[PDB]
Amino acid sequence: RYHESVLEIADIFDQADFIQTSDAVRQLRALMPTLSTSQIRHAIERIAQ
Amino acid sequence: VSGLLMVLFKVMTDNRLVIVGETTTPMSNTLSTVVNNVLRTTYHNNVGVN
Amino acid sequence: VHMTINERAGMSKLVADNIIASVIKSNWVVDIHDIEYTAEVMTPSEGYTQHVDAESIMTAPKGKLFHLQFMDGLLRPEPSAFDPPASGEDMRLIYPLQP
Amino acid sequence: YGAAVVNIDLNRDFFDTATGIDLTKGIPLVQDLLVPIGVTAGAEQSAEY
Repeated sequence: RYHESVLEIADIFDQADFIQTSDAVRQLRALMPTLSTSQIRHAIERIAQ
Repeated sequence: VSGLLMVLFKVMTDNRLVIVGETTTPMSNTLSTVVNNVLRTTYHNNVGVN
Repeated sequence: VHMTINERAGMSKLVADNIIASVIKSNWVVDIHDIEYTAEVMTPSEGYTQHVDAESIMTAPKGKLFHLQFMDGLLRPEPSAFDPPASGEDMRLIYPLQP
Repeated sequence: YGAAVVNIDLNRDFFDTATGIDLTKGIPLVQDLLVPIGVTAGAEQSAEY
């Protein structure tokens, strides 16, 4: 019965101050190519300017 | 024979520490799948022949 | 052969000139996958401005989104009643494979 | 009367070229973010999406 992979979403908790971003950020991480480190600073540096 | 002695002598010297010369971090987007499977993260702009 | 490419990477010419030959003369339905592009449906009245070609849709790079543009062509009135027929009109080589 | 297609997308103005936002094609395309590393950029990149 081929398992099926989805997204949990941290609604198990039921919080306020804990639980901030939704699963949208997820799909967003999934789109971007794996960064290295200078590359994270490069992308971050570009945003600073 | 003296040739072997010299190619052995250069190996007894040498010396030669290595520093990281040139970095290239590609985009996984930009690489073919195989050349991405071999490649780890960064490479040197002069690769060799293998 | 609903053949589908993936790693349109190594491929060269020869084989790519051959698969285009084969999708024209033998009715194959090849298929790209790693060529993420951006489309813009542009309306009949005018033409297709930016025009590509299979010599170059295989011999194009890998993480580069090229821009193709399909045409709506739902708002283009009819031909006149009294005109000179046609003879062998054209169809169209590439389609998107989503909406 | 006689409009072919009327579609919706990102605003050309809000994300003016000022914030690097450039959707001249239809996608928010940035040029200063996840830039390459030890090499020049690709006249055009997806990653640019």
